[PDB]
Amino acid sequence: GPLQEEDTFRELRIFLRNVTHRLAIDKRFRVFTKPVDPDEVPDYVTVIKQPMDLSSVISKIDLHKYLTVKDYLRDIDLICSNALEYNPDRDPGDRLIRHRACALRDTAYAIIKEELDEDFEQLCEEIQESR
Repeated sequence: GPLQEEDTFRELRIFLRNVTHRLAIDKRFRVFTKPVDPDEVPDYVTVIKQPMDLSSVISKIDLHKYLTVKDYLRDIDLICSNALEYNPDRDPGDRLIRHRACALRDTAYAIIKEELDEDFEQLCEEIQESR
């Protein structure tokens, strides 16, 4: 019973680790693989209320914080929305970060759309809703 449910969440974790690995090895996304350095960017922690990066995503998968795909994608979305907030200007440095941050998001959504069975996603939801 709960043994079947544990199997479902373990499969979700394996799937999410694989998606996240494919994001993290993409050279476009290197700046999103680690948390910000407070020395390099002192005001980041004050401007961005919910910092998120791919190392933190891996930590949360292993802590069992993602019981659904939607919960995982909320944090992926945070990676892109944080970059849009922190680097909003027209200069090429800001535009490049925004372009990469939301290509990361788009790539994650596209992998899930192509490879995640919708019925598996739905089962994760209905298990979590019964908790």
